[PDB]
Order: sequence, then C-alpha cells, then structure tokens
Amino acid sequence: KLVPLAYKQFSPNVPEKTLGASGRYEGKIARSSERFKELTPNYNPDIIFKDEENTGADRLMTQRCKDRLNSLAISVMNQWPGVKLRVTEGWDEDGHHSEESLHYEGRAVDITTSDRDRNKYGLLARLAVEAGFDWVYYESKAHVHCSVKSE
Amino acid sequence: GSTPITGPHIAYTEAVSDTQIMLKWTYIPSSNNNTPIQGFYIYYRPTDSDNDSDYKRDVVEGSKQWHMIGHLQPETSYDIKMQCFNEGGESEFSNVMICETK
Ligand SMILES: [Ca+2]
Ligand SMILES: [Ca+2]
Ligand SMILES: [Ca+2]
Ligand SMILES: [Zn+2]
Repeated sequence: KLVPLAYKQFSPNVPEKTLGASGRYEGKIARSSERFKELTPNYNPDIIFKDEENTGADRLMTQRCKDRLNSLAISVMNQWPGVKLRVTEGWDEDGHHSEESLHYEGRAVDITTSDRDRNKYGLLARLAVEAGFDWVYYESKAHVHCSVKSE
Repeated sequence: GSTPITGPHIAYTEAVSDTQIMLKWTYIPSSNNNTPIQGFYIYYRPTDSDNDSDYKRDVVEGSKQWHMIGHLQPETSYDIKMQCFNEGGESEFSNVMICETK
C-alpha cells in the first residue's frame, strides 16, 4: 500500500500554503518574540537532530509538528531495522529557506534516514504522508521537507 | 586589537556551479569596537556529516564581504558557517547555512 514519492513530488499535489495542505504563513517566529513560547523542544530519543547550529533549534516545533514527527519516528524504525529518523532542520533562525518558509514558525522539518541512504527518501516521504504531515515534498535528493497546519 | 567577539552574519548562500557556492555576509566593525580584522574563516562540511570536526576551512582577507567556495562535489549539500579573526583571536560562529551545489 506504501508507494514512494518520486523526486520533486509533493503530496497532496497542491501548493504547500493552500487550505488543503499546510495553509498560510502566519509570520516569522524569532527567539525573543512573544510567539517563541508556542514552540517546544522535541527530546524524543527515537529521533536524531542534526543541530549543526549547536543551539538546539532543530528540536523546536509546534505541537502538531511534534506529534506527526513522533509518529513518523516510529514508522521509520518499523520499516528499516536499526534505522532512525533524522532531522536536519526544524524551526530555523539561520535564514536559508524560502521567503515565508514554514520553517520560520516551527511548522516544517527537513529529514533523512539516519544512514543517509538517498534511495530511502521516496519511501521516507510516503511514511511522512501516512504519519499525517499536512504536506510532504521530496524537495531535494538530499532530504524530504514535511510541514503542518497551524494549531 | 581586542579579539573579535560577535561574528559575521551570512545573508545568503547560493550555488554557482556543480563545484562552487557563493556566500555573502555582513560584518559591522563597530560590533567589536572597530577592532582591526585580519580576515574571515569560512567553514564548510557535507550536510551528511554531523561531526563538527569535519569542516574544511578557507581563509579570506578582512575587506571582503563575499566569497566563492570551490572544489566541492556535484549535487551535494554543505553546511556553511564562518568567523572573523585578528591577532587576538576568533569570533563566535555565524549562523549556519545549508546549500547544495548544482
Ligand atoms: Ca553540539
Ligand atoms: Ca539544523
Ligand atoms: Ca537552521
Ligand atoms: Zn524544509
């Protein structure tokens, strides 16, 4: 029943910021802002966080995002023995994503498998759809982008 | 020449080819009391690595506000961050950008 996504495919196959998918950008969330409080760190041991920032930013995400990510962590481990979900980007303050990226409000993650096997990513993406992410995009050969609706 | 404390901010990173990535940063000299700056260190590592010892380093002159990293691998994601320095020492790292060659 699980059909991998192809490179560059997104599901549902509509724009990320439409109602049927993740909906509109509501504004960047900065570290000092009142809105920063609606992000909480995901400390699930089932998930590897890249944290190249050495700030813990990658762990920060909305509740809806955390719930979907934790479900996906499970299905990754079930699909591939000894492999775990890895998050390269969560909430972001570095600023390299698209203008009005959902990363800027903690509603998106970029992910790989822990073994960095590029040929697992199409199926990883399908697992993310089944885990309930509101939009999943096989954005790069190097990672999958997944996002969620606002709370 | 006090050691710099505050580092540069990388404004953007963009691939120019299958082996090269352009980065442009802002550095405001007043941010470190106009201490003289000898140059910048630009660090890059394949994004598949989470080992902070795996960054390679380019040295750039202190007047530059952009640099092209070359000799990279095609269709490969890199983590990119930077410091400024002088005889006293080095700043903290900049923000960390992620950018793929073509
Ligand atoms: Ca660390
Ligand atoms: Ca990150
Ligand atoms: Ca980031
Ligand atoms: Zn993303």
